Amino acid sequence: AMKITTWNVNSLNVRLPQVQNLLADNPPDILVLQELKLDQDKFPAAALQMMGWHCVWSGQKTYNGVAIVSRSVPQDVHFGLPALPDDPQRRVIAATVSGVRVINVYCVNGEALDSPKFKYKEQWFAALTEFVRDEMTRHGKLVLLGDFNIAPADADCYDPEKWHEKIHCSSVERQWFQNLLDLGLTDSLRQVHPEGAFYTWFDYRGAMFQRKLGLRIDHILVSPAMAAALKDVRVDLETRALERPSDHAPVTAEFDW
DNA sequence: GGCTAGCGAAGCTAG
Repeated sequence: AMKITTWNVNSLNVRLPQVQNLLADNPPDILVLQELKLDQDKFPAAALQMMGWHCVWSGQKTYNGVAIVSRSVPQDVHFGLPALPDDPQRRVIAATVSGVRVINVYCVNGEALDSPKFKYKEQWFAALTEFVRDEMTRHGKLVLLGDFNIAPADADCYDPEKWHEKIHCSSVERQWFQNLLDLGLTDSLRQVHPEGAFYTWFDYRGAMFQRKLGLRIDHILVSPAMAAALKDVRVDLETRALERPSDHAPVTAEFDW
């Protein structure tokens, strides 16, 4: 049995009490975080270590930031993407926890399709694809998870016509997501729930969460051996409903052996 | 768009 959770916290300094409540009440074996928004030396390691968790993280000031939190020691920690060595943005950290290779990604948002950040998103997803491909030659049990900032299909967007060829929903972004699936990875939540709306992000503006209008952009992609052990995937909307929430909801995948 | 958070002390960027 194994329980893994991904959560974009949108600044861990703000969301730390909710992260700790998440770890005490129904704990996962592994919790990965995105957008820590704090430098390498500002991570709250002591607060999480005192509760019995091992922490590895990659941080920078103000932006980005990724972390892996587990009860067992995370081994062979890799930082970044080898095909993109000069990129200072801290978006990728990978470690092996209990025989499972965990790759935590805070994928590039892109801002808009005509934004220079969209070409950066293009290069970045190309660099990510080569990294996961090389990693998958070594680890039969592998999980690529995090904030992909890509809604895979129209069932993952509350208004597909309004979002036609818009950021997160464009057909080229959906090809990049498909390029990751073509490595042998499974959209774990669509294997459990082939149909229905399972949005993970709700815009802060216009009370979009109360209207239940959002996107599914936080995913858990698993290798064939992990897919055969998959039993459930859920989106935790209770946490999204808390006072002063993150705009993302946590996603938890459960495996058995 | 019409929040939120960071930086820093005011509006900007970024999400």
